Parts: sequence; C-alpha cells; structure tokens
Amino acid sequence: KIVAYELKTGGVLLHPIFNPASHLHFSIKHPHTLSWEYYSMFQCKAHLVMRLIENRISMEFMLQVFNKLLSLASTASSQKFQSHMWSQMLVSTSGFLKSISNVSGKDIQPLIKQWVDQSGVVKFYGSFAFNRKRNVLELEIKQDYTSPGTQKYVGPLKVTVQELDGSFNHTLQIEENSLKHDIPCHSKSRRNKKKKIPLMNGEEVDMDLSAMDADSPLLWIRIDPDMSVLRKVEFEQADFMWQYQLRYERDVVAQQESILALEKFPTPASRLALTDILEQEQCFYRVRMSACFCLAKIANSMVSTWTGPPAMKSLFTRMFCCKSCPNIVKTNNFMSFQSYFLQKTMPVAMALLRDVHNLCPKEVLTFILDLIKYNDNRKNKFSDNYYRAEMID
Amino acid sequence: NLQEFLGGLSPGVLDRLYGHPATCLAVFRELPSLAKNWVMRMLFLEQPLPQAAVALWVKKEFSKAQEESTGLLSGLRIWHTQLLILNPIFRQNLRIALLGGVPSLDKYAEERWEVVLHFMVGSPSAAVSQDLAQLLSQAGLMKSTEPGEPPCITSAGFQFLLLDTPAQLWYFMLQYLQTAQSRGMDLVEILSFLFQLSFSDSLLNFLQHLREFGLVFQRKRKSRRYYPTRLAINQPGFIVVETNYRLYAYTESELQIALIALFSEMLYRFPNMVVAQVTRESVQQAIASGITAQQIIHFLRTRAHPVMLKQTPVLPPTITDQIRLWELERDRLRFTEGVLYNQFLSQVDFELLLAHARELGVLVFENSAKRLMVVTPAGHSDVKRFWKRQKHSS
Repeated sequence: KIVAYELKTGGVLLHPIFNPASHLHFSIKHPHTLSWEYYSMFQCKAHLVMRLIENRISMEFMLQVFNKLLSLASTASSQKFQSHMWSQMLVSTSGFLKSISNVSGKDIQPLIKQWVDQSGVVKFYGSFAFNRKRNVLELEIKQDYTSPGTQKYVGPLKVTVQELDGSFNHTLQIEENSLKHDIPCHSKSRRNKKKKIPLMNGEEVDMDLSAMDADSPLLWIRIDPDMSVLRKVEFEQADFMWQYQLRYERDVVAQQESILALEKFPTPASRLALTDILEQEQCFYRVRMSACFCLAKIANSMVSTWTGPPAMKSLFTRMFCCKSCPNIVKTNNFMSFQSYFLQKTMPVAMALLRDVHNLCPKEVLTFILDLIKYNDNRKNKFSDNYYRAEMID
Repeated sequence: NLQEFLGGLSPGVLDRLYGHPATCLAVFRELPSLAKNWVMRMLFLEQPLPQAAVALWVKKEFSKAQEESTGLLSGLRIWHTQLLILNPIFRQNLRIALLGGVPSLDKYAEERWEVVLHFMVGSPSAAVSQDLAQLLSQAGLMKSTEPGEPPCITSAGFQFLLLDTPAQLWYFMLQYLQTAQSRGMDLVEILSFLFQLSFSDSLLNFLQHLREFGLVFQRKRKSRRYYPTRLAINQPGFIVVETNYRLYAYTESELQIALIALFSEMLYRFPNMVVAQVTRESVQQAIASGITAQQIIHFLRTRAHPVMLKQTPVLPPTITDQIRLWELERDRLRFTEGVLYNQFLSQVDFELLLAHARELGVLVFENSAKRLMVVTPAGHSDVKRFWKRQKHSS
C-alpha cells in the first residue's frame, strides 16, 4: 500500500520540520489540511517504521521503551501541580529517541534520518548469475533512484539463498557505486544421494529436482526476506525457482510473491505448482485464495493448449461436492473457516476463465448456476450471506 | 566427381567452358543414361517445346530417372524453358562435334607417380622440385612451417596416401584446379585441356605441372606436341593376409613396403617378398596419425594376392574385425570457441532465441531443459542485440 502510494504521488513525510514537502498539493503543517488518503498512509508508514525500529532494537527493549513512557505518564497523571509535571504525559520525537537510547545504548539516528526525515521508499532490481568455475553466486542489484517517489539506500541488505545444502543468509553492503555482489555457494551432494533438503525452519522435505539445473545448487533467492526496509523488489529468477519457492517455502510472503511472479510464466509446470498449492491444506489459506486467481490468469493465457476440463472445476468437485454426485454441491457446513473461504473464492476466480472466442465457457457458467440452485443452508450454524454474495460476484 | 565439379559452377563460366573442340562431348559422356537421348533429339530443333511433353515422354515406371536427369541437366543449364530448347551456343558446338565444323608411356607415368609418392612419404631419396613441394603443401595434405626443414605429412596426407591411384590422382587434380583459381590461373582454359586429353603462359605452366605429375610426356625436349599417358585420360594384388595378423607382400618397389609399414610392423624383407605384422602398436599409430580402419581394409583388399581371392570374403573376418575394434578403442577430444548465457526466465521465450543463433550459424549446442545456449564470440554482437530487442518487446 505505501510503496504504491509513494510511487504514485511524492511521498509521506513523517516528522516534518517547519514547506518541507512541496511535491504535493496540500500543506502538511496541520492535520486539517491533509488529504484523507495521506492521513491513512501516514498512519500506515508510522507503524511500519516502528516495526523497523523493532528490527534494529529488539522487541523486549521496545516494550521497555513503551513501558517507560507509560510509567512517566502515570507518575505525571496523579500530581496536582498545574503542568509542572503534567507535560511528562506528552511525548516528543527527541524524548522518544532519548528513552530508546536510555534503554538500549544504541541510537537509531541513521534509521530515523533515512525513513522518517527523508520521505521515500526504495526500488530494487535484482538479477543473478551462477559462476560454476569458482562456485559463486554473482548478484546484481541496482536501484531506481530517479523516480519521483524514490530514494537511495546505502545500508546493509539481507539476502536468503536456498541451495541444496540448506537455507543460508548473507548480508550485502550496497554502497552507491556497488553493482555486483559475489556470495559463496555450497555443495550439491544432496543430488548425488537422495537426501532431504533442509528448509528455512528446522524441517526438511523431499523435492523433485528434475526441473533444477544440473550445474547450480541454488534453488531460490530472496532479496530482503524480512521486509527490513521500505522496498519494492523486482527479482529475476528462473520459473522453476519460482515454482520451488511456491511449493517448499516456509514463509507466506515468499509464497505470495512467487504466485505474483508465476503469472509471467504460463508453462504447465507452473499450473502444476499452483494446483498443488490449491489442493494442499497446511498451506496458509490466503495463499490458496491467491493461487485461484493466478491459476485463472494462467489458464486464460494457455488456451489452445489446455487439455481437460476448465481450471479448478475438477478440484472444486473433488473438495466441496458429493462423492456420488459431482455436479451437486455438498450442503453447507461452514465450520472449518478455511475451506469456507476457499469455497467462496474459487468460483469467483473460475468465472474469469475465457474461451478462444473471449467468451466465458458455458461449462463454468452452468457450474456456477448449479452452485446457486443446489445451495442448502438449513444445517450449518453460520449464515450464508457472504457465500451467496460471492456467488453473485 | 566431375559431375560435382561441373555442377559447382555459374552459368557465365559454364557457357564459356562449353568450348567447341571437346567440352560439349566430355560433358555429354557424363550424361549417365537418358539425357544423352534427349540431347540428341533436340540437337536439331530451333523451336522450344512444352515441358509437359518431356514430363510424359517417360513411362510411369522408372520415372525417377527422368526427374533426376532433368534436374542434372537443368543444373548444367544445357537448355532454357523460354516460356526447353537447348542453349544456342551448346547446340552449335555439339553440331560441330557431330558431323560438323604407349608401353613406355604407362611405365613413365607409373614411375613418376611412384617418385611423387616417395617424396610425399618421408623417403630420404626422392625427386626434388620446389614448385611441386609448395603445391602439395598448399593442397592441404602437407604442412612445412619451416622452409629449412623438409615438410612433414599432415593427417589428411596419410588418408590421401592410402587411397587407390585413380581416386588419389583425381582428388589431386581437383585440388590442383581449386588452387589454380586461387593462384590466378584461369580455370576454364586449364579445364578444357583435361577434356580434350580424353579424345599461352598458363597453358605451358599447366602442362609442365601435368608432366611433373607424369600424366604427359613431350619426349622431344619440351616440344609443342605431347603424348598423354594412360593416367592422362582419367592390376593384380600382391599382399597375402594370414589369420594371425601376418602379411606376406610380394613387393619390390619401396613405395608398397612404406605403405604397409605405415600400419604394420615389418619383420623380414626378402628380395621378392616382405613379412610384416599387424599389431595394436602399428594400427593405433596409424589411427592416431589420422587413418581410419576403412582405408586400411580397402587398401589390403585392393592389394589382395590372387591366392586369397578364392575364399569369400577375401580378407579374413578376424583380421577385419580386429582392425575395426582397434580403431573403435579410440575416441578423441574436440576444439571450438563459445559463450554461454543463463537465467532465461520463460520457457516459450527460450525457444525463440534458439532460432536466432541457428540461422546465423553461431549456435553450437542447445539445452531446452536448463535453458543453456552456447554462442560463438564471432557473432556475440548480434545475438545480444536480438535478446535486448526481445526484452524490449516483452
């Protein structure tokens, strides 16, 4: 939301100094002259910058800062002196930074100078190349700092590389003149023997390594995984790396960004990846709800190649319909709250299917109308208004 | 073949090459079967005729002969559709060609070719001729790299050596013509003389080279008249092969003994016989030098003593199979120049890039499973631009 708004119009400036922001058509000196979208993005950027301050100075020290502010205010709140002490209930920026420096011993003045006083987000364009001879991974990260909403980042940058030997984090120093970052790569001895490949968490899984390159061990790369800067990343992986990142990652933002990047690769391996995500309980439900729409877009792009039925129909009849009647939907029992959301989002994406004539097929429209006719809600303890409203959608 | 040589020519050189004296007859004799008949038919016609008649003028059976003859003579451009009348110049020359307008020599040719082959091989005693040496060096079968030291023999040299005399001489003359064009000698004038044989400064030099090769011999202190030898127009065996890789060759000329020693170990040399052994060492030595088992087998078969001709096959299966297996035992490294890309993103997009390097001729190896295309540095400035254009198209 904030990178869309700041690249759209100028930027949000937390803590201006009194104009400080002349790129935008109102004055930021008073709350009653702000646009309402600017007020909403102001609150949004403020809580993300506080998450960044928690990233630099750990969460227990952050809660100690907040407790110190509240305790000064509550010793202030019981005095009777007319504001000799009642102004300890008012916080400022300098007092907040001083309380942070009191509890931690680190000051955050570079982070405050970059993300508060400066009003911009950063844009990262990354592309890699694997050097087989020296066994290194040559990243190439360049910033677009000449757009109207952007600024230049010179700090450190975390990158997480999943190779066959596991998941390794690397810190890159991205100075102004930097372009190529050579990080080292590990072995490929988990392709010699079939062993399980260890993940970002402690677990390990069986991966189908037939799509991987023979010479490179690395399975996927993620630039800034923890969202530790206010950034927009445009990484150029290969399509099998996006499919491996969709399947076997233990991070929901990486599964979402792989869904978002698989729309450019309409190959049938990506259809298999999104269909395996859709069938998979123990995936987070908002990833499967995105995979519905991604599968609809991919299915629209590979018409005159699609083999069987329309997308997600057989999957809908496998998950939510009767075993004896495929075209009759099961009676509504909405007590699971994840297959309820997936059931009410799957025909909405299924209706975006189009034939070679650019008209929605009469197999999906008839399916949606049979979902509407055979709807029986006399048996669940929950209402049907959102599911029926999504059927109209 | 001569058909290949003449097919590899332009119309402008072809019509000029169709000289009055002989060319119209020498090229006629090339016509394998039927095109002779059609040439005779429409030798007397001044009016072109429709192609359908020629098409239907051969029965349904054996039509492939009709199409192949028509294609061959279309390549030779003997006629033109003109809408199939023959070329007027060829018609006139052919009408003028059709009722219009030694024992010591063969030995000389044999001896001259034998001494030429002796020089080709590392024979201490051989005929000396700087022009012949440089001609053989530039023919592609010899490389010197050091004028002071005598030139060595390249890999193609051994293969050329093991060929039979007819094909050997024919290929040598083909290379002679190809290098004649490079050195600037007119190709048509020299070529017409070869055709005239089977019935200027450049002419004198060419005849001198032919005499050095032994095809012709003036015999009169280099007079205008010449008496071509048998080889100019265009024998029993002596080797006996045992089942224990033993060769008994009734050879008196050192050339045959040298040729056998090229791929066999010599044991004894009698006045009218020589004993050699075909061992792994000798055979693999020849293979490394460049020969392949096919040349050795063909050489032994062609120089097969009459005694072993009765048995079928002439060459024992054990010897032939052993030679072939010995050659197979060796498989060898290669050399090329290339550059490789990576991170090709979409699959259907990588298939379009494969056709760019294949049409230009800079593609070496492709990989659709990993997306891995090797591009030679000679055309690197053209593939990258195409890739950039594709990216721009998105």
